[PDB]
Order: sequence, then C-alpha cells, then structure tokens
Amino acid sequence: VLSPADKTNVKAAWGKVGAHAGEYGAEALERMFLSFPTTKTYFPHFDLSHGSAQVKGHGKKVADALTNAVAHVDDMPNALSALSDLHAHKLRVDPVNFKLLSHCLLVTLAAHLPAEFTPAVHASLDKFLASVSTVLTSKY
Amino acid sequence: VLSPADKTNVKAAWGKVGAHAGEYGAEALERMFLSFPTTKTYFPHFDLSHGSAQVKGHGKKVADALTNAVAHVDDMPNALSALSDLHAHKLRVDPVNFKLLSHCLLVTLAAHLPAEFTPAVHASLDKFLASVSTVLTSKY
Amino acid sequence: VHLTPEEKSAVTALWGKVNVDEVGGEALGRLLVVYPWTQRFFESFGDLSTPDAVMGNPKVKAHGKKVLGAFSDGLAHLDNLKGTFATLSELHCDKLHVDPENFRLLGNVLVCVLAHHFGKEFTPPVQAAYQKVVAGVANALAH
Amino acid sequence: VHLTPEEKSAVTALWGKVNVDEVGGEALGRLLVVYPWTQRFFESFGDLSTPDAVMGNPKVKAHGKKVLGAFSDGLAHLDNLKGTFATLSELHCDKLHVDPENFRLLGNVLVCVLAHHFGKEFTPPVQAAYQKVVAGVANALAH
Ligand code: HEM
Ligand code: HEM
Ligand code: HEM
Ligand code: HEM
Repeated sequence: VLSPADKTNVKAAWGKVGAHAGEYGAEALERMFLSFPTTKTYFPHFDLSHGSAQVKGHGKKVADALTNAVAHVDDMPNALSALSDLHAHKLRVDPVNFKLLSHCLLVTLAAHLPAEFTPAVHASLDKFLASVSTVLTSKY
Repeated sequence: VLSPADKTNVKAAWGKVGAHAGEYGAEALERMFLSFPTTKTYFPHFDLSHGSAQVKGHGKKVADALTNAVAHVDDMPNALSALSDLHAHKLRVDPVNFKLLSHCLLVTLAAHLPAEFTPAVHASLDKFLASVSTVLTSKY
Repeated sequence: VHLTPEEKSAVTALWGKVNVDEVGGEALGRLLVVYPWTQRFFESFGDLSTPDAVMGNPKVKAHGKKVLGAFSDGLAHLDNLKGTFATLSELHCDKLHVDPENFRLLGNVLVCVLAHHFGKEFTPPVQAAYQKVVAGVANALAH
Repeated sequence: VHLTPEEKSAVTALWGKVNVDEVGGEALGRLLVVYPWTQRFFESFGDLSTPDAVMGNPKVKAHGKKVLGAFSDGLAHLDNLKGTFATLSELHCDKLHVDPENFRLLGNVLVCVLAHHFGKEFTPPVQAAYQKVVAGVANALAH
C-alpha cells in the first residue's frame, strides 16, 4: 500500500525521467538479461544481443506501461488488467523475475539520475515498482 | 488481489471454523515457535511453553483479528489499520515471519478440517492470508 | 539435517503410514493449483486449468510418485542430502531453470498434505522435524 | 565465486575508486530507509525516524564503514568466501537472528549505491559481476 508522500515522489521522479523512458527500459532489460540469465528463458524468440532493435522495442513498451501506471497509480489493478492477464494467465512469469526487473530498473534510474535518486525517492520507487509487480503477478 | 471465488471460499471456510478459532490460533502460534524458533525473539516477555495461558490468549486475539479480516475482506487496509501501525511501525516485523505464520495457520487448518481443506479452498486461504500479511506489513 | 533421536523416530513412523501414490500426486497437484506459475514447467502434462483437472491427471500422479520417491531416498540419507540430491539439483538448475523458492513452496505444500492426511497425529514437534527435513531437501536441491 | 578475468579486472578497478567512508554509510542508511523493518536490529543507533536522520547518523556511518570493510575482505578472498565469513555468519545467525533475505537486500542496495556513485562507468557487465560477488557474500553469510 502506498502513501500520498511516496506517490507524489514517484510521480515527480518519473516526470523528471521524461522522454528517456525507452532507452532506460531497454537498458533495464539488458541489465536483467546480463545479470540474471535465467530470465532469458522467457524470451526465446528474441535477439538478446547488445543494441538489439527487438530489445529496444520491448524496453519502449515496458517504459510506456510504467508511464501509464504512474499516471494511474491510484487504481493500478484495473488500469493494468490486460498486462496482468498476459503475465499471469498466458506467460506465467515467476514473481522472482518481477523482483529482479524492479531491481534492475532501480539500478538504471540510479545510474542515469544521480540528483533525482535521493534515499526517499529510492524508497518511493522501490515500493511503486513492488506495487506494479504485485498487480502484474496477481491472477484475478 | 482476490477474486469473488476465493473470497466466497475463504468466507465459507472461516465460517465453518467458527468457534474453534481461539484453539486454532493458539496451535498455530505453538507450531510456528517450535518449527521456526527465530520468531520467538518477537515475544521475549511471553511464556512459550505448551498450554501457556499467554499463548492461548494471543492466539485468541490473532483469531479474532482474522475473523474481522474475513468480515472485511474488501476493505482490509482500512479495516486492519490499528494492526498495520502496530506491527509495521512499532514491532517492525519481518514479512518472512508473516509468511511463516500463514503457513502454520494453513497446516493447523489442514490438520483440523480434512474435509474442508480441498485444493481450491487451500489456494483461497493461501491468497487470503497473503492479503492479510500484505495489509499488516504496509505503512500509511 | 540435524535431528534428535526422538525426532528421527517420529519422522520414520509417520513416513511408514504414508501412501506414496496419493501423497506425492496430491502434493504436486496442490503446488500446481495454489502456485499457478509452476504450470509453465508442467505444460507437457496436459489439461491443468481447473483444480479438478490438475488433481485428476495421471501424469501429475506419476510425477508426484517420482517426487515422493526422491523424498524417501532423501530421508534414507538424511546426513548426506547434498550428495543424494546432486543429480536432481543439476537437472533442475542447468536444464529446467527452476527457481529455488519453488522447492521451498513444494516442501511447504508437502507438509500441508501430511498434516491433512494425518490429522491430530501431526503434532507440532512432528511438524518441526518435517519442516527441517523439507528445508534440508530444498537446500540440497538448490545447491 | 567464479569470475572471468575481465570481470575480475573490472570489479577490482571499480572497487579501487570506491570511497569507503561514504559508500558504507550510504548503503546502510538506504537499507534502513527503504526496508524500515531492518531498524529493529539498529534501534540502538539513536534517531532513525526520517531519512535525513538515518543518513546523517555517525553510528550508521561507522557501521557502514565496518560493513564495507567486511565486503572488501570478502572481495579479496573470492575463492574462500565461506571460510572468510564464518565468524560473521555465526554472529548474524546465532546472536542477532538476521534473516538471510536481509543480506540479499543489503547487497542489492549496495549495488544501487555503486551505480549511483559511478554513473555511466557502471556498465551492465560490471553490474553482473558485482551482482554475483554480492550473491556469494550473501550465501556465505547465510551458511
Ligand atoms: C515489472 C514490470 C513489467 C512491465 C511494466 C511489463 C510490461 C510489458 C509490456 C508492455 C509488454 C508488451 C506486451 C505486448 O506488446 O503485447 C510485455 C510483454 C512481455 N513481458 Fe513484461 N513487464 C514487466 C515485467 C516482466 C518480467 C520481469 C518478465 C520476465 C522476466 C516479463 C515477461 C514478458 C514477456 C515474455 C513478454 C512477451 C514479449 C513478446 O512476446 O514480445 N515481463 N510486458
Ligand atoms: C496474519 C498474521 C497476524 C495477525 C492477524 C496478527 C494479529 C495480532 C493481534 C490481534 C495482536 C494483538 C494486539 C494487541 O493485543 O494490542 C497482535 C500483536 C502482536 N503481534 Fe501479531 N499478528 C500476525 C502476525 C504476527 C507475526 C508473524 C508476529 C511475529 C513473528 C507478530 C508479532 C506480534 C507481537 C510481538 C505482538 C504484541 C503482543 C503483545 O504485546 O502482547 N504478529 N498481532
Ligand atoms: C523438494 C523438491 C523437489 C523434488 C525432491 C523433486 C524431484 C524430482 C524428481 C525425482 C524428478 C524426476 C527426474 C527424473 O525422473 O529423471 C523431477 C523432475 C522434474 N521436476 Fe522436480 N522436484 C522438486 C521440485 C520441483 C519444483 C518445485 C518444480 C517446478 C515448479 C519441479 C520441476 C520439475 C520438472 C519440470 C521435472 C521434469 C518433469 C518431466 O520431465 O516430465 N521440481 N523432480
Ligand atoms: C550482507 C552483508 C553484510 C555484511 C558484509 C555485514 C558485516 C558486518 C560486520 C563486519 C559486522 C561487525 C560489526 C562489529 O564487529 O562491530 C556486523 C554486525 C552487525 N550486522 Fe551485519 N553485515 C551484513 C548484513 C547485515 C544486515 C542485512 C543486517 C540487518 C538487517 C545486519 C545486522 C548487523 C548488526 C545488528 C550488527 C551488530 C551492530 C552492533 O552491534 O552495533 N548485517 N555486520
């Protein structure tokens, strides 16, 4: 459950992330694939090399999903219904992988926004990504 | 996130539990302390032997909280706010302990209600206890 | 796994009354039902949509028999769990990529199945002994 | 922990530039802030209510210095991590009762702190190498 303060912090942090969302998401996916190779088993039709256009496109989709989740933070379960069904009913992704991707997103945000990534902002983004992962992993 | 189906299953299962809630909670607390003695560090002022009056009373309190949570499944964060501020703010309980207590409650319910503990009911109760633990481990 | 003589005697006596064909299959079916992401691994087995289809699967029953046979082999070598579960650990990590948390989940489901099948005879000390044995099997498999 | 020569050289080169006095305190304070239940083990450090009070705590800074010293000692003995962290594992398991998940959380926070301090110099390969070293320290401590 999120408070108002960390919700405002997450909104401000993502608003300052802005237009670099596609590159940030592609880098987060690359970091997850490189440091957690077991997650590569969920992408058998992909070209998981560095600088791949397919990985860049998937990162763009992931970033757009995170952006609309930021825009609809108060009502996540029904704003992410399509993604939650694809992740849970079709893909059946282990929530450990969601934790791994959240950690890699945090690492990417830390590496690309030093001034933005304060300890409070870190906590707010951690629990925002935790809420997103819980919504996507829930089966309902 | 819970569906209507597991909400109905949980409500029926706990209504059938009924008046044995105090004994079931006392047994769940006893099972957890013996199975995972690390959880005993949260109760340094208790008498943690078998048949202890303090343990039986705390089991009664836990069972009453669970019954109230069953009665208020759709507004759990606003129903268990006092307990949320107790464990997260002051006790600072690790959510691993919540997972262990949920598992011990499931074991107690399985050992006391064979006919009631069908595989669907097991999934419903698991998700309900996970929701309760998530509510109690959050900060507002 | 370090156990007292009383704990080992209690574990062995409960195991003798265990019906392998039912217990292994029921534990695997409850794993697949309670934790649906585990069906990614078991997609080959067949229809696994409803709980009735998961519990009424001959492939699930046979695989549960295999899993409980491995559990019995681990019980017979409780002081050599790491060496007993080396081939299975390699199989699950290198070829199947099973996350180690899933072994813990399956062990907990097996403990719940034992409690369900043995009722009041599944005392808290017996549960503690079995929790430790299940943790040792899971740690040996995750190595 | 098995590392490639490139990973070992990159890890050593990046750890050579790490400011211990600030990085240890940063990692400990961020752990206490992001995961507030960890303050149960550090309630004796004084004021830990707000993030500004956690990050500006001399006791937190000194303990983070000790934690980074332990991490460097482990990084110097990557092939003997289990034997290097025997006393620390005993201390954390028997006297302090710290759950093993907390070590993984602290390692992830340390990796995030390193990324924050080094920016673009913290490439995904360097992050992967540091992830495996952090996992090895956590598994050595959980033993
Ligand atoms: C944590 C936040 C996540 C978000 C916001 C997210 C979002 C998305 C989006 C927007 C798509 C595109 C769906 C489409 O284009 O139809 C997608 C697909 C997919 N996601 Fe995620 N995802 C997340 C986590 C994960 C993780 C951790 C994994 C696996 C380790 C994963 C596995 C997949 C797979 C396999 C696809 C299919 C892609 C394809 O078939 O091309 N997702 N996700
Ligand atoms: C579903 C899970 C849980 C529920 C519903 C629950 C419920 C409760 C209730 C009703 C109380 C009584 C509050 C009062 O008397 O003022 C309480 C207190 C307490 N709980 Fe929990 N609890 C849960 C899990 C846990 C776990 C897993 C731990 C520790 C391992 C824990 C630690 C405590 C402590 C230390 C107290 C204080 C008792 C006292 O001061 O006498 N709780 N909880
Ligand atoms: C203590 C935990 C476990 C034990 C003792 C165990 C034991 C076994 C055994 C004995 C086999 C048969 C291997 C063979 O015949 O060559 C097997 C295979 C397998 N295991 Fe496990 N297992 C455990 C946990 C899990 C979990 C939790 C999953 C998935 C979530 C899993 C997935 C599989 C799969 C997919 C196979 C191969 C099935 C097939 O080839 O048809 N295992 N395991
Ligand atoms: C994961 C890597 C970790 C490393 C390398 C590490 C290192 C150390 C070291 C070297 C000490 C000795 C301090 C002294 O002798 O004065 C220590 C003590 C301690 N550690 Fe850790 N630690 C780790 C994780 C954790 C975590 C995650 C927690 C809590 C959530 C924790 C809780 C403590 C506590 C409470 C002390 C005693 C502090 C005191 O008594 O003032 N440790 N640790």
